[PDB]
Amino acid sequence: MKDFSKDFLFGVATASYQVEGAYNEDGRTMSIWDTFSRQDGKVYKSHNGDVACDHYHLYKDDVKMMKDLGIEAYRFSIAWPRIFPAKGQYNPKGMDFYKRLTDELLKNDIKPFATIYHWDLPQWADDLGGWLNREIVEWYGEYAEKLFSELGGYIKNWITLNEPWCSSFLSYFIGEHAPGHKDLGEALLVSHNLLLSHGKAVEIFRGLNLDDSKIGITLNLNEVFPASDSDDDKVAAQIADGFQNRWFLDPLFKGKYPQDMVEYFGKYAKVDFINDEDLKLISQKLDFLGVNYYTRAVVQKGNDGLLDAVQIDPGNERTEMGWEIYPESLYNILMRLKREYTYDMPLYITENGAAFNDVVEDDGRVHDEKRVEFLKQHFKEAKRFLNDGGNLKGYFVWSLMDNFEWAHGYSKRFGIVYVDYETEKRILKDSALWYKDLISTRTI
Ligand code: NA
Ligand code: NA
Ligand code: NA
Repeated sequence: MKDFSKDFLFGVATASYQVEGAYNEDGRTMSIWDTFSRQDGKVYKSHNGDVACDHYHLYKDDVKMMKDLGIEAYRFSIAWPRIFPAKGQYNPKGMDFYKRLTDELLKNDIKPFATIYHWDLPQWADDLGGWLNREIVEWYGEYAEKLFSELGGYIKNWITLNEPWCSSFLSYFIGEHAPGHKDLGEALLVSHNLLLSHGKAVEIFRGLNLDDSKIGITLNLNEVFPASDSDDDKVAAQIADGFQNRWFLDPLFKGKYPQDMVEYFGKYAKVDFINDEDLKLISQKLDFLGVNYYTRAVVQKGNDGLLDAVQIDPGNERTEMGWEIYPESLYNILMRLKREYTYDMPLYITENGAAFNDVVEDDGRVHDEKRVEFLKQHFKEAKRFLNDGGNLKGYFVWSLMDNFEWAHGYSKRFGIVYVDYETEKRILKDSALWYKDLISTRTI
């Protein structure tokens, strides 16, 4: 009796700038994150993805590594600056890498899930305004259409955007991520142009009518808890919940922005980008939703720079990210989507994982027992989601290997495989061996 069906997809995930390296090889030009990493202080210790895990050169070994673990699906992102290193200038050599990457995956029985945009916007695009420029909808559409045309016979599962909350609010309001702006109004406009660009790709994808091929989007979602019973903390929680979750779930799946947040934001910034025709493109029917889940937020009333909600530390065990380990919110979010937003639409966990202080023992092993127990606890919640009727199709662990964790640089290790960056040596962590056994047995 299986807890995960034979059709269930046990997978792992990466992103192009986090693992590839070869940042200027074969015609790749800079992305906003190459640029951001070279601005003083914007990435911890001035780390950058010049080399990363060198997955661009080592991909055959990395696919062979995944085969030997039993991995059934691999979620990766395609580097826009590799494909169009300049506006209107296609680079065949860049496509060739994803063609041979994909071919190696298929020969090794691994199903490719390709993320179209995972934050590595071409610098030429940002120099024209980037996501603040409404014309990015066409540039993104042409980019997506090129991928569908050249790879659509071999990649059958497509994700338009990874975590637009990060590309918008974290990049243009908080400013921790590239391009690092700090203007709420720009963040709101960016969030709309991202969703509109996603809708353009979906429209193009449907026009092509490719056989047995599916499209969706990936959202990082949390569950928000008020710190107290008070009405002021409940209001703070509604703000945080709409800030993180509802601002993207409502337009995608209801066809409108959450009206309370339209009202709230409207006291501080312009919200005049909303209109009916844009929202119809944004709310097109998807084949699946990918969920990125890591932690919950406990908020109380106040304002410390962001909005009118202050996140607090409730006092339980956290990862090296400072993120609380709270597995039950994974079930609560999945069930909330089933009840209020996605109904019986296929759902995927496109990212879940944890960063811990991994050390290689003198015998060559990594005993990351905290990561093993982390993943055990969350797969148990996925198993409970399935038992209660949830349409969960797969689970992508973040990450296959230690990589470049954005503004943290290489200081945070998410992999089930350890990477010694001086030698690029890969070392299976105990969590990888645990994952391999979970895939073989399919019971937890
Ligand atoms: Na890189
Ligand atoms: Na740098
Ligand atoms: Na949909």
